[PDB]
Amino acid sequence: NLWVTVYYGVPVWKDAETTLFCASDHNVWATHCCVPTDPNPQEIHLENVTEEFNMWKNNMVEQMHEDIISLWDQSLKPCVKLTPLCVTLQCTNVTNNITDDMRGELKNCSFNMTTELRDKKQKVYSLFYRLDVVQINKEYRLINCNTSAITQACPKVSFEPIPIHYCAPAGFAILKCKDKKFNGTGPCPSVSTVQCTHGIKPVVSTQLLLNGSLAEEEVIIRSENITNNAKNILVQLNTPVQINCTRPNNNTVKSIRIGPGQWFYYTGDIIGDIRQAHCNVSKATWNETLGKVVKQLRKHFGNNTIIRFAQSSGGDLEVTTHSFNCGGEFFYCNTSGLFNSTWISNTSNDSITLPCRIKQIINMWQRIGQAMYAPPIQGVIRCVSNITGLILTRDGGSTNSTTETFRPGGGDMRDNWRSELYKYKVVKIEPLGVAPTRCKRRV
Amino acid sequence: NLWVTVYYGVPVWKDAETTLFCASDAHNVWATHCCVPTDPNPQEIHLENVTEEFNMWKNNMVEQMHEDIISLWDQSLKPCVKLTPLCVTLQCTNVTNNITDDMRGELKNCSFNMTTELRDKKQKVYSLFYRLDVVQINKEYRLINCNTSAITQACPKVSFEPIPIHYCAPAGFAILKCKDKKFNGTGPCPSVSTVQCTHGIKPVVSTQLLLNGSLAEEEVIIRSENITNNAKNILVQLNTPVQINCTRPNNNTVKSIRIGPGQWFYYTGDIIGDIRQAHCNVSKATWNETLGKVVKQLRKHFGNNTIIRFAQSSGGDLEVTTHSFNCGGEFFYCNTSGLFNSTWISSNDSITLPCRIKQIINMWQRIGQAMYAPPIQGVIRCVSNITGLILTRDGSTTETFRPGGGDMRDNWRSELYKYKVVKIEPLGVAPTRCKRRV
Amino acid sequence: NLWVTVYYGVPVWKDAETTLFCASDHNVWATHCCVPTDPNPQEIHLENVTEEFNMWKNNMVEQMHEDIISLWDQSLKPCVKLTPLCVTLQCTNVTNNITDDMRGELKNCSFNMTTELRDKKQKVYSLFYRLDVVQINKEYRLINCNTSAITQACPKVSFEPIPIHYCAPAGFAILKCKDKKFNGTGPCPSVSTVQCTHGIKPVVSTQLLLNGSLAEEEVIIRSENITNNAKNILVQLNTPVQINCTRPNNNTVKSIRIGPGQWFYYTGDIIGDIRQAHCNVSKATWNETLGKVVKQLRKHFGNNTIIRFAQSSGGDLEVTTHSFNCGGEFFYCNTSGLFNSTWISNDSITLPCRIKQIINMWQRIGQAMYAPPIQGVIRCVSNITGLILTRDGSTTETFRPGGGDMRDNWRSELYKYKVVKIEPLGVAPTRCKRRV
Amino acid sequence: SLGFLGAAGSTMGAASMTLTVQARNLLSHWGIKQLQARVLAVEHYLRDQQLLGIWGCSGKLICCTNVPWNSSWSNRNLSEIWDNMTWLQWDKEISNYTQIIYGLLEESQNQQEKNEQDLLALD
Amino acid sequence: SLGFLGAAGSTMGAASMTLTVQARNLLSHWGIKQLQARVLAVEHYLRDQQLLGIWGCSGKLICCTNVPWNSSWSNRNLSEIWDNMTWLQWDKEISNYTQIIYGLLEESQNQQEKNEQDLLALD
Amino acid sequence: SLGFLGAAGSTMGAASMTLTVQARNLLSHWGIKQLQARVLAVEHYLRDQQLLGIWGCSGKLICCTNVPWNSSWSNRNLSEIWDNMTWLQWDKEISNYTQIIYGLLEESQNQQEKNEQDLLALD
Ligand SMILES: *[C@@H]1O[C@H](CO)[C@@H](O[C@@H]2O[C@H](CO)[C@@H](O[C@@H]3O[C@H](CO[C@H]4O[C@H](CO)[C@@H](O)[C@H](O)[C@@H]4O)[C@@H](O)[C@H](O[C@H]4O[C@H](CO)[C@@H](O)[C@H](O)[C@@H]4O)[C@@H]3O)[C@H](O)[C@H]2NC(C)=O)[C@H](O)[C@H]1NC(C)=O
Ligand SMILES: *[C@@H]1O[C@H](CO)[C@@H](O[C@@H]2O[C@H](CO)[C@@H](O[C@@H]3O[C@H](CO[C@H]4O[C@H](CO)[C@@H](O)[C@H](O)[C@@H]4O)[C@@H](O)[C@H](O[C@H]4O[C@H](CO)[C@@H](O)[C@H](O)[C@@H]4O)[C@@H]3O)[C@H](O)[C@H]2NC(C)=O)[C@H](O)[C@H]1NC(C)=O
Ligand SMILES: *[C@@H]1O[C@H](CO)[C@@H](O[C@@H]2O[C@H](CO)[C@@H](O)[C@H](O)[C@H]2NC(C)=O)[C@H](O)[C@H]1NC(C)=O
Ligand SMILES: *[C@@H]1O[C@H](CO)[C@@H](O[C@@H]2O[C@H](CO)[C@@H](O)[C@H](O)[C@H]2NC(C)=O)[C@H](O)[C@H]1NC(C)=O
Ligand SMILES: *[C@@H]1O[C@H](CO)[C@@H](O[C@@H]2O[C@H](CO)[C@@H](O)[C@H](O)[C@H]2NC(C)=O)[C@H](O)[C@H]1NC(C)=O
Ligand SMILES: *[C@@H]1O[C@H](CO)[C@@H](O[C@@H]2O[C@H](CO)[C@@H](O)[C@H](O)[C@H]2NC(C)=O)[C@H](O)[C@H]1NC(C)=O
Ligand SMILES: *[C@@H]1O[C@H](CO)[C@@H](O[C@@H]2O[C@H](CO)[C@@H](O)[C@H](O)[C@H]2NC(C)=O)[C@H](O)[C@H]1NC(C)=O
Ligand SMILES: *[C@@H]1O[C@H](CO)[C@@H](O[C@@H]2O[C@H](CO)[C@@H](O)[C@H](O)[C@H]2NC(C)=O)[C@H](O)[C@H]1NC(C)=O
Ligand SMILES: *[C@@H]1O[C@H](CO)[C@@H](O)[C@H](O)[C@H]1NC(C)=O
Ligand SMILES: *[C@@H]1O[C@H](CO)[C@@H](O)[C@H](O)[C@H]1NC(C)=O
Ligand SMILES: *[C@@H]1O[C@H](CO)[C@@H](O)[C@H](O)[C@H]1NC(C)=O
Ligand SMILES: *[C@@H]1O[C@H](CO)[C@@H](O)[C@H](O)[C@H]1NC(C)=O
Ligand SMILES: *[C@@H]1O[C@H](CO)[C@@H](O)[C@H](O)[C@H]1NC(C)=O
Repeated sequence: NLWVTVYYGVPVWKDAETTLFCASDHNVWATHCCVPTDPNPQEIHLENVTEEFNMWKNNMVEQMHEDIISLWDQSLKPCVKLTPLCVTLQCTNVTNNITDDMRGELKNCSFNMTTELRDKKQKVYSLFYRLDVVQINKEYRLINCNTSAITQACPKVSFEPIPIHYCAPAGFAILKCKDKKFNGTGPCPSVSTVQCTHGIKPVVSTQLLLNGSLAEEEVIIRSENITNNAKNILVQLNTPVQINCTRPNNNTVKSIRIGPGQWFYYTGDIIGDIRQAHCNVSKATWNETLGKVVKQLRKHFGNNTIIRFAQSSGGDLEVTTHSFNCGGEFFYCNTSGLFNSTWISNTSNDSITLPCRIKQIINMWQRIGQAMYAPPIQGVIRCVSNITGLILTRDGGSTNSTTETFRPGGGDMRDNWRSELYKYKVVKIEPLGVAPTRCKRRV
Repeated sequence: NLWVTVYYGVPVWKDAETTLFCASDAHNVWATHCCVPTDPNPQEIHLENVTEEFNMWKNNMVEQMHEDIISLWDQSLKPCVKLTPLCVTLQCTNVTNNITDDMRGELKNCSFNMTTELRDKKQKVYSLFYRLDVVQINKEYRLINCNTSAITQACPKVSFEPIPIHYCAPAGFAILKCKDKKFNGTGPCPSVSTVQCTHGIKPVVSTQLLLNGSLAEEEVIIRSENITNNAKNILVQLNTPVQINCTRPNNNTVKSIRIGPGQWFYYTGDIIGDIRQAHCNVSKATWNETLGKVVKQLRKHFGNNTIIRFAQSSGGDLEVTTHSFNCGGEFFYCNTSGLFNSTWISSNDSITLPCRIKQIINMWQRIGQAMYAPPIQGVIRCVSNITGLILTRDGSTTETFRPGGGDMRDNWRSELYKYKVVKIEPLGVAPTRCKRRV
Repeated sequence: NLWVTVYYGVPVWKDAETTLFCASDHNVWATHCCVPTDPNPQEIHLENVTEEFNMWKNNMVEQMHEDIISLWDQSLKPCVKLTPLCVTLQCTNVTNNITDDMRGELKNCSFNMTTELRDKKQKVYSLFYRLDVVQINKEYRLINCNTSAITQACPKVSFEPIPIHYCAPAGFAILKCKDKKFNGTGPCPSVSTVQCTHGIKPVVSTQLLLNGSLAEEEVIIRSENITNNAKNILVQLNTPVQINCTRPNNNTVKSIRIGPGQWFYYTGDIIGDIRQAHCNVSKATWNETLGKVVKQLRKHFGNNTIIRFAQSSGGDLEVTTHSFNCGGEFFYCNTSGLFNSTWISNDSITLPCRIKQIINMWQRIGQAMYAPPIQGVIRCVSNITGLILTRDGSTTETFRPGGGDMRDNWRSELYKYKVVKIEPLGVAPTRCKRRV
Repeated sequence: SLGFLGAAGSTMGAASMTLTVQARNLLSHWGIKQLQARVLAVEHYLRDQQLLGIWGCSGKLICCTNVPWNSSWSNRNLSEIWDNMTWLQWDKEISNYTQIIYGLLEESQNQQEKNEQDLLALD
Repeated sequence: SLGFLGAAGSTMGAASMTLTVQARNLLSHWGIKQLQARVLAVEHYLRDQQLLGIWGCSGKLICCTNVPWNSSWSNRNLSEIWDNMTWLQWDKEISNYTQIIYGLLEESQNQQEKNEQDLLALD
Repeated sequence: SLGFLGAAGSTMGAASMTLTVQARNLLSHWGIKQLQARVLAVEHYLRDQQLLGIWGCSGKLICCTNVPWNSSWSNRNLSEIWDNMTWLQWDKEISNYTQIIYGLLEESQNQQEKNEQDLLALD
């Protein structure tokens, strides 16, 4: 009675992986390589479509990670190679205009540097932070001398994140989850289709996520497996917490040639008092923020469980401190004042000051062999940013006791991406299909 | 009572920007092995009753030619020796043993400590330099590029001689050519034709006069974007070549030293015979006829009662103020004040232009990328055709014109003005009396 | 009253040249760069199809040559450049543990090398194999100092040949010759179609072909023009000859830092007696194998003709000896002991071997590789699956080991394959007209 | 005016009226990633077009054929398939049998290419 | 033959007879510029073929449709359009309304296909 | 069945029953070689499809046309051509007339389209 009928243009799809390209809208995200965005993007709501999403198996995150690494390397590749700099340094402490915190923190080094002419040498003196310099035996070397070569970042290229929109190729589409309070691993009752993602700023940080999206309704706790003590917890905040970071010291930047066409930048001197870099977090706002986080953690851990916050257990600064790029400088802030409380049964203009260290020799993305020198920046630096989420680890104490402990985590950049790319998945469009009908083909 | 009918294969087009590829034909820096040789039989289709508008001043074929030339130039040097060991203190004295006044103080004799094949050994060598490449430090000199760039030696086996390049449109595109002998580069062209590839264009690099290009068929043609605006250059296409003979009379002996494993540096060792300046010869009468023709055409835009005066360039880099070109592989900088010194009012006698020579070349007006042109052994003579001029008009009853130039895109426009690229749009619609039967 | 009828999907092909890609199922051949292959490749037998093959005009060979060289270079690009080593060396002989065979073979060289800090120098003392060191006039330099730069091969990358499968693009097909006793030039009565070739191991060797395919039934002698003394003869064996190659010396490998994260590897010392490297084959197996070769040569040159074998007449070590990569070391073995005989109508043969660390592969100039020494003692076991012979330019023919052109090793495996393009569209007459 | 895939989730008999909307949007080192993506869009498009070609459905969004429907693949009623169901659900229910059906569609068209040629020869 | 664009400048009537010539000349870091040129030519070809397919004009150079001509778009006499004007001129005059006509063509074909399916089901 | 090109060597008649076997396999610095391979396959595929389209054989495997067969191309009996010869042999035999035949096919279809347009306008 019934016959096979072939249809083309059928609105169906399959989970799929493909390569996405950037659309943008003097940086390290090749925004000049990217195409421009669509001024009028078309978001189509799909009525009566329930789609299952899994943010932990989302390969968009893996593709973003790789793209960021490659873009980074390409922007650095053509810049000055500071191999003439791995020399014996003669260093003493800065004692003039020093406060108590900056005691032995900053060092005054001198060395024999090359010049344009192969035949000549110059004696250069620069200030360095103690984190960049390691003692040889007053004889010091830079920390990278026994593991890597240094490339000076180009002074003309910024490190300020520029939103990146990822776009699917024709034949593919990106499904977006609009379900508020979506925990990122589950069926999503309300979805829409987009061709490009919203603009995601590739902000790099460790313990606290900065300048991301806010939760629509309430703090959202997400993890790959909540009962697994080995997993990280991503917390998306409902309201931002404003954090004010600064390096008060007025740096005078000097530049010399170290070979034909090769300019090296260094801190020459500091004008006035030498003080420690720091970040200020409103005390009241931070206290409200944690109370909200605790109420939500209890949905998984119970009322009878005490929720305790504690500082990181230890390791390299890159995993024990809050790292970020502020004004182009690299800060390592100790967030102990933010995670030092016990909440039992959920129990002005004050502020929390976090001391920060400054480091010029940078080893990003947890790689070995590619090290960067961050030129110093002339003048005084201040930046203001939003804390939009936290990364926490868990010591599973409640198994044996009444108290559970959470500590700042992070350090794996993929988890910072997952923060924004949890609403999206890539699907392939499959326009062909068949179904029985009453229709037959005349011969 | 009419119906919509769809036609595919409709002979229409739209102006469009696309990427062209080179075909050229069947070692040299132009990397013609990177092009796909074209069909020995070209085709050209005259389009009868078609008038189309051309605008040579807004033509992206020029921009592509520029970018590809810069790119190949740089690619050619990638595998060549980097002469970083030469940025040393040089201890120099004057070359005075066999000099005429023509080059008094121009050549220098420099000694220095050069690297060798082994890391632990040095050698003392000496070589001759042309002054323009060497600057005083405080008898202590350094090469001109030491405080701005590295120098890559051009590979001695690779020729700089221009090879005609044919630029071809991708399928779906076509190149329209203007056949109007009097066309000045802008506006409607009453007679056009279609080609897939351009004629071969030689990427000749020169700064004031245009060498080895196309000649105009009937009259001297003055072309400009806006002739009124003295901020613009004027391109002049000639009806006769003016033959120019250029030479470096000195017989140079070239030596080579090892500077590192697998690497060597080439330099002038000595000069055989007397030392005289390089120069170019232009027949006076031919030049005077040619210039008079230029003046007549200029009067058509400035008035019959306006005096036209020619003058030498007032200032700028040597690359801009002199006529710079590559002769036999050497880089000459010729003073053209002998050609542009005349006021025009309503028997083997030649003009001689002295020329200086440089070895450290910074091309395409860039900074940070210098090339060392190795010397060529022997005596050099080259003969070329002046096919056009680049002139600049100054800001009364007299107008003044001076040699202009410095922007390479102008040399290209002089060959590419005849062409524009269009996209073919084969799908069209028109009313007919044909109703589909269903 | 016949009309042209157009057929699409017609089983017709033309000889063609296209780009082939690899599908190869920490290694120099970068198999991670190849696509994964078909777990169970298909083959279609073309019953009643005879096709011509010509192995000497097979451009698959030329592409394999280019791919192999490019892969080689790509693996060396990211490795340390050993330019600080091109110094004057102060060298003495290693005479402490020599048998008479090793007298003057190894040298103990001392030099001032750079270190992590630009400011400091270190004294280094390493052992060299002589062939890599040339006297300057006890002052020596490394052989490559006047012509090339040295790149140290990365210690983490294996040179072991791994099978590479070549695959045609859609629209193309590879025909395979299944005939036994096929010499590579002419009609092949039994053919089949495949999309990918079998895997071919890119084995580099110079006189004997190692680890290739064996002839199905008998020794096959192939050449472009057998009567032309300018051509090489490729002999495929139907039985392997097993060869055991050893470097008996126990090397202790040392390393130093020469720059910012850069390190150099070298032999520090040797434990126990030093002996020359050598290779063993059984005399009987070799004599049977050679006799089979002689019989087939006799078919081509005539009966009651003397067939003589002789050692290579001269040239560079790379062509006068049998070179190969054994465990990562580069051996240069003297095959005169295999090819010293005249043929007319438990006990092994030992071949002395030399070792080099500075390698100029693919007959190139300016790009030289330094092979890090390998710690310990090395033994390799491999199969001789063919020979490369030349014929000396009377009543006696003389054959000598040949080689030096890598294309010949490739041809010995690719002779069975041909690339064609598919031409699916065509016409023929038939009694059919189109209704109007 | 639902937009691309705006009909997804809608009844199969309703969604089938917007096929044009999806069909017209199928053709819609850093430059290599773009170049590869452009190539894939073309390859996927052409593979589907080739199937329509060999099945005799070239140039049509809706194509009826002469392969009968087998109750084995599905024994659902038309009022249960074309109504009270969407295309995503249908695709899952008969996913197994897709390869079988495609093989039959090809066999049928090849037989009808031959039958047509024979009739013309007889004319 | 007048050559590839030789018909340009002739009247629309005259030029309609050379469509084969123009149609057959479509489709026929340095390696990237060459690949981009090749990919682009393919994409443009396919995009136009897709429109013809959607409109029901599949594999044809000239197609009559069921969309009536609107005098609003142009009210020229057919003798003027076909005997005085060339295609370049025509296209400029109706550069506007191109997307109206295309939208109507897509709609007309969709309706025709639906109606054919119903007749076949009834028969 | 026989598999790809398994019909080579079979008679033309027998081989013609496997056309879909071959048709489905026509379509399906380092990474550039891979792109070139993909692009080239597409270009060849499309050029053949374009040509069939021009001839009025779009979407068909066996397309009858109205160009008569000339004895100057080949004067064999049909039984010889279809029962004894294979396609490889046939292709060699008439290689010299390929372009002639193709030119005639393009001309014939252009005339057929003109005739259809006039008849519809006359109705
Ligand atoms: C979270 O998001 C916030 C924004 O919402 C980010 O904060 C911004 O950070 C950038 C980069 O540090 C700031 O931009 C810089 O401002 C300097 C100060 O001058 C400003 O104000 C004067 C007076 O009104 C204006 O005249 C001037 O134009 C500026 O608007 C400038 O001196 C800087 O320019 C110099 O450096 C750049 C380096 O890229 C060079 O390209 C320039 O040529 C020049 O040499 C620069 O413009 C910006 O002002 C901050 N915004 C706010 C609101 O404070 C946070 O950084 C981000 N968080 C994280 C972790 O990234
Ligand atoms: C405008 O156009 C003219 C051409 O009309 C250009 O002038 C030519 O310039 C090239 C160099 O760039 C000259 O080429 C050289 O000629 C030397 C002499 O050639 C004679 O002898 C050879 C046989 O040995 C004959 O075949 C030839 O016809 C002559 O009788 C050669 O010795 C040179 O070869 C050597 O140097 C090159 C360097 O690249 C190496 O590659 C070679 O292997 C070899 O070592 C070379 O061929 C040419 O002769 C000039 N022609 C004329 C008529 O003068 C102008 O330069 C051009 N204008 C501009 C601005 O570019
Ligand atoms: C996010 O929310 C979903 C929905 O409540 C949780 O999904 C449940 O997971 C368990 C364990 O695998 C299953 O047995 C249930 O059937 C799932 N529920 C539903 C409705 O399907 C998910 O585990 C939550 N994730 C986190 C990290 O909390
Ligand atoms: C972070 O810095 C901002 C300024 O950039 C502070 O906001 C100001 O607070 C004063 C309070 O007297 C108001 O008068 C200003 O109008 C505010 N300025 C702006 C732009 O809002 C903020 O309080 C600081 N926060 C912390 C934690 O230090
Ligand atoms: C050619 O250049 C002249 C000079 O810039 C242009 O004329 C000027 O036009 C502006 C208005 O845009 C007036 O304010 C100036 O006073 C004019 N100057 C002179 C000398 O006339 C002229 O329009 C340009 N022509 C073209 C075709 O570009
Ligand atoms: C440039 O050189 C050419 C020769 O290369 C000169 O042409 C010669 O002119 C003289 C004039 O008496 C004749 O005797 C020669 O026979 C000519 N030679 C040729 C090749 O025909 C030309 O005059 C020179 N021009 C200038 C101004 O230097
Ligand atoms: C390989 O075998 C082919 C035959 O399959 C030999 O080719 C013949 O060579 C003779 C002598 O030149 C010719 O007269 C025949 O006409 C050739 N036959 C064919 C089919 O081409 C070839 O010489 C052999 N080559 C070797 C090295 O053994
Ligand atoms: C999503 O489901 C709802 C509920 O079935 C659909 O709403 C019905 O639509 C039909 C057709 O327009 C109306 O006749 C009914 O009266 C509607 N039902 C109700 C309760 O209002 C809706 O159309 C579906 N969405 C999509 C995109 O198909
Ligand atoms: C620098 O300060 C540290 C503080 O612990 C002290 O031990 C060290 O001796 C000081 N060095 C100099 C040169 O004053
Ligand atoms: C800092 O240096 C200034 C001179 O520039 C001097 O007047 C001042 O007293 C110093 N302050 C301290 C704390 O050393
Ligand atoms: C933090 O908030 C809780 C209520 O959520 C309140 O009981 C507690 O006193 C607050 N702590 C501070 C320091 O304000
Ligand atoms: C190392 O350098 C010194 C000079 O500083 C020299 O006397 C000595 O011979 C050199 N040693 C070697 C092994 O080259
Ligand atoms: C150009 O117009 C003339 C009439 O003046 C006509 O004869 C000729 O055929 C036209 N050319 C073309 C290409 O149609």
